[PDB]
Amino acid sequence: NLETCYVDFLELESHVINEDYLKESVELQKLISTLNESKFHLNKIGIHDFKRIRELQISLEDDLTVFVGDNGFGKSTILDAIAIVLSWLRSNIEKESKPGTYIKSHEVNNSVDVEYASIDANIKLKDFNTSILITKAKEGAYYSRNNELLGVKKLASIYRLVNKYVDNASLPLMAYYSIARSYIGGGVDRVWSKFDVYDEIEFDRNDFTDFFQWLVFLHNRASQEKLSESQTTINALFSDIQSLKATLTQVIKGLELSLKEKLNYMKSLQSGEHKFNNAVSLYDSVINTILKFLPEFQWIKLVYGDDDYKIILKKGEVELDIQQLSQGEKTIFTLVGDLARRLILLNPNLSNPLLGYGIVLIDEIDLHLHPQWQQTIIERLTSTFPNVQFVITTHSPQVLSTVSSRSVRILQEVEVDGVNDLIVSHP
Amino acid sequence: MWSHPQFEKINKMNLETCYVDFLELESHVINEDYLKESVELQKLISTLNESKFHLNKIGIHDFKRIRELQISLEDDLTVFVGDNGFGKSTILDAIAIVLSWLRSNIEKESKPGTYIKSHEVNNSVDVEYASIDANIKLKDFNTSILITKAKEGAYYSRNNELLGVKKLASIYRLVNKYVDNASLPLMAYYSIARSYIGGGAKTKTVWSKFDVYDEIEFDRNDFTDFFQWLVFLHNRASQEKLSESQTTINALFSDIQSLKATLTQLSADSTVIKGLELSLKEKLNYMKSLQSGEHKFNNAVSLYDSVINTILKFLPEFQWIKLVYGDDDYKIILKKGEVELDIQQLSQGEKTIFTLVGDLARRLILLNPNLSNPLLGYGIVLIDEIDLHLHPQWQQTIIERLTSTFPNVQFVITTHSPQVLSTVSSRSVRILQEVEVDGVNDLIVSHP
Amino acid sequence: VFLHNRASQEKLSESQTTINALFSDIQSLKATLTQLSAIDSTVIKGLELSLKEKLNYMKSLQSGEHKFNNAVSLYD
Ligand SMILES: Nc1ncnc2c1ncn2[C@@H]1O[C@H](COP(=O)(O)OP(=O)(O)OP(=O)(O)O)[C@@H](O)[C@H]1O
Ligand SMILES: Nc1ncnc2c1ncn2[C@@H]1O[C@H](COP(=O)(O)OP(=O)(O)OP(=O)(O)O)[C@@H](O)[C@H]1O
Repeated sequence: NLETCYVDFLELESHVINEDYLKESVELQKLISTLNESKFHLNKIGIHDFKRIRELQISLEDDLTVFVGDNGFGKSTILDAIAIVLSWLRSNIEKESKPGTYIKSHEVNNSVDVEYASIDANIKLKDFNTSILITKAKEGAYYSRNNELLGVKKLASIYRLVNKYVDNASLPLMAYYSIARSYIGGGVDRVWSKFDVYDEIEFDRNDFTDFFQWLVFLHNRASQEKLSESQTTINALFSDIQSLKATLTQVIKGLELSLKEKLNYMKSLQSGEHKFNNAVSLYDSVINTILKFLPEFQWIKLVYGDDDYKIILKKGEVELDIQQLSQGEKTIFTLVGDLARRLILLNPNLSNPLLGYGIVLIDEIDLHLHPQWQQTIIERLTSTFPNVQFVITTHSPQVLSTVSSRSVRILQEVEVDGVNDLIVSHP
Repeated sequence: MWSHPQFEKINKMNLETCYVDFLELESHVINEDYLKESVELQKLISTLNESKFHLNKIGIHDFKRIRELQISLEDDLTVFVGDNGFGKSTILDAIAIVLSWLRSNIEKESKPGTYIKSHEVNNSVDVEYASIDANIKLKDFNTSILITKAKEGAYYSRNNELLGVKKLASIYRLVNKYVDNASLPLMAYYSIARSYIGGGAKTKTVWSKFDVYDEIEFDRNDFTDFFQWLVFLHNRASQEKLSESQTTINALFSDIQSLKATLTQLSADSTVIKGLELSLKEKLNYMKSLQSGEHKFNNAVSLYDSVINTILKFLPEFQWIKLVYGDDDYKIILKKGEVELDIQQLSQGEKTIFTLVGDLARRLILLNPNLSNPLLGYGIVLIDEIDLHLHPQWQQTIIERLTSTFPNVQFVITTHSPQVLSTVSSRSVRILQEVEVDGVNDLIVSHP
Repeated sequence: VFLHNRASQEKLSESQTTINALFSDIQSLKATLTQLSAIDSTVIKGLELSLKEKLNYMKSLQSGEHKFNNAVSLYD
C-alpha cells in the first residue's frame, strides 16, 4: 500500500544518514513504482448551500463526464467548486502551508434560512483515499467552523518527498480553461523551470506570450542539435562569460546576471543529454499535434527575418501570418498549444510526454465552432490525451449527439415541498 | 456645398434642388425671423423627414480573402450564413469602414475617418491595391463612396472620392442649424468583443446627442455610461413625482373617497353630494387640462417605464427591476422566482441580452428627442454572431422580437447555427460558398 | 547641489591633469563599449549616454581653458 511504502521510506531515511544509502534503498524505488502506477482520479464531490445549489452529491467517471443544461442551471458553479477544491491541493504542494482561495461572501445562498456554505471532495489514488472539506459562514454569523486540511497535506507531503530525491519525477497537471480564453488569449494582438509551469502558474489562463518564447528556445535548441558544428559549445560559452567579465573589468547587476546566464548556458552545453526525445523530436511532435486539429492547413514554420521570428502557415496556395487567422482557428491553436506546453514541461522523463496524468476543466466547448467541427472535437481530444480526466459543460445538441449514454448528466429543476431544487439524472 | 445661381434645368422635386433653392435664398435675406418661416425650409423639412435611410448595395475588390464580389442588401433584414473562414466578419468591417466617414463629416467637416490597414490587403503576388465602394439611397437621392489603398512598395497613386458624403452631411448640418431638436440617423456596430464588455472619474452632468457619435463601435466605457445615464433618468422621474402633481393627487382622491364612503354608508337638500360631485368634476377637469407634453406625467415617468418594460420583454422569467439606493451607493435589484438577485450575480447569457438591449434603447432615446415614441427612429445596426451564450430555446425567438421592437431599423446579421435559419424568410437569406472558377478559388453568394 | 560641487573643483584649483584623467576614463569607456558591441541594449545605451556626458564635460573643461564665469560667482 501507499502508506506502507511511505512508512518504509521514512524508516529507511531515518536509519540511513548517508544520502547514497537512501538513494539506493529499495523502499524509495518501490514507492516511485507505486506512484507511477497510480492514476489521478476524483471519485466524488458534495456541495452544500453554494450559490443556487442547496444540497448535492456528484460522482464523476474516470475518463470523461459532460454536463448538459440550459441557461441558469448551475453548470458554471460546479466547475468553480472543483477549482476551489483543487486550489488548496496546488497551494499545499507548491510550498509549506500556502493559503488558498476562499469562498467569497456573495457565494452563499441568498435564502434567509441558510447560515453557511460547505464544499466536500474526495480524491482516490488507485487504492489510497483522501478527502477535504472547505467551509465559510455567512456574514454576521457566529459559530464559525474551521476547514480541515490534514488529508490534502498528507497528499502533498508524499509528492514533495518523492520529488526531493528524484529530479525527473512527474507531477499531476491541474488546469482550468474558463471563458476568458476567448478575449485575447485566443487572439494574438497583445532557462525555464518546470516548477513555474505547474506550481507558480494559476489554473486560470490569461496570456500565451510565453508560449512564443518557449517555442523559440525549443527551435533554437533543435537547430543547434541538428546542424551540430557546435564543437566545444560549453567551452565557447565559458569563453563568452570570460569575455563579459573582462569587459566588466575594463547596469552592473544586469551584467552579473548575464554572466550567470552565460555560465548556465555553458553548464547546459557541457551536460548534453541528447536523449531520444531530443529537441527536434519534440518540435516535430508539437507541430504535428497542432496540425492534427487543423486539416485545412499544410505546414507551419518559424521564419526569422528583421531580427525577429514570425509564424508562417500555408493554406491552399496563400501563406498567412499568425494575426491573419480567423477566430475559430485562433481558439483551437491557443488551447491545444497550451495543453501540450504543460505536458512537455511537467513530464521530462517519459519517452512519450503526451501520456501524463491530470484533470482538465473546460467551459463552453462549443464557442465559435461550426457543427462539422463540433461533431468530432470530443473524440479528437480523447484520442490525443488518453490518460487525462476531462470535465466539460455544453448545451449544443450537436455535441450531445456523439456522446455515450453513461457519460452524460442532465440537470433539472423540480419543485419539492414548495421549494425549487436542482436534480441530476442519467438517461 | 455651393450657393450657385440656381440653374433652371427642368421641373423636379429632388431633395438636392430644394437644398440649392434654400441656399440661394439665404444669400440675400438677412433677417433670421423671415428665414425661419420661409416655405423653402418647410419643403426641405418635409422631404428630409419622409425619406427613409437604408443602404443599397456594396462591392468588394481584393480585400482580405474576398477577390471580387457584389452584394445587394434588403431594406429591413438580411442574414449571412457560412462556416468558419468564409469572410462573414469581413463584410461587416467593410460596412463599418464605409460608415465611419459619414460619421466623421457630421461632427465637423473635412475630418478624416478610418483608412485601410496595411496587412488587410490581399496577399497574392499580382494584386496592387484594394477598393471598397457603396451606395446610399434616400428614397430618390443616390450617393456613392469609394475607399482604396495601394499595396506597400508600389509607386502608383490612388485617391478617394468623398464628394457624396460631404454633400449629404452638409444637409444634415444645415437642417440641424435651424431646427431646435432635429433628429439624426443611428449607426452602431456590435463586434465579437462585446462578450466581456458586459462580462467584465469626473462626474458627468451634461448629456448631448453628439456623445454617442464619438465612436462607431461598442466597447468598455459605454457600459459604464449606461449606468450613469439610468440613474439620471430615475431622479428626473422622482422630481416630477413630487410638487404640484402631488397636490392633485391629494385633492382628487380624498374627494372621490368622500363620495364613495357616503354611497357605501347610505346614511339615513340631498346633503352636499351634488356639490361634492361638482367639485370632483372641476378638479378632474383642471387635472386633465394641466397635462402637458405626452400628457402622462410629461415624458419622464413614461420614458423610464418604457425602458424597463423593453428590457423585461426579453427576459420573461423576471418580475420587476428596481433601483435601490444603498447607503454607500446605488444598486439595481432584479427578482427571479421568489429570489432577489443582483446584476453581478446574473448568468453570462442574461448579461449579454441586458447590455445589448440597454445600449440600443439608450442610443435611440438620445438621438430622437422630438418623437413621441423614440423607438421608431431610422438607422442601421450591424450584429455579429447572434448565437453567443444562448440556448436553442431562445435562439428561435430572438429575431422576431428584435424586428418587432424596432421596426424602422435596418439589420445586418451573421449567424452560425441552423436553429436561427428555421425562422427566416427565403427573401432575406444569403449563403456564402466557395467555388474554384478558371483555376482560381473565389467566393459566391447564392439565394435560397 | 551640482553647482556647489562644480564650484568646489574651482576652489581646489585643480590643474589640467584632471582633464587628462577624465580623457583616460572616456577612452576606457569607449574600449568597453567596443567590447560590448562584439559577442544588453540597455547597457549599451547607458554607456553611450555616459560617454556623451563625459564628452560634454571635456568640452566644458576646454571652455574653462578658454575661460568663463566662475561657478563661485554664480553661487554667490
Ligand atoms: N446567491 C445566490 N442565491 C440564489 N440563486 C443564485 C445565487 N447566485 C446565483 N444564483 C442563480 O444562479 C443562476 C445561474 O447563475 P450562475 O452564475 O450559477 O450560472 P450557471 O447557470 O452556472 O451558468 P451557465 O448558464 O453558463 O451554465 C442565476 O439565474 C441566479 O438566479
Ligand atoms: N491578407 C490576406 N490574404 C489572404 N487571406 C486572408 C488575408 N487576411 C485574411 N485572410 C483570410 O481571412 C479568413 C478569415 O476571414 P474572416 O475572419 O472574415 O472569416 P470568418 O471565420 O467567417 O469570421 P468570424 O469568425 O470572425 O466571424 C482566413 O481564413 C484567411 O485565409
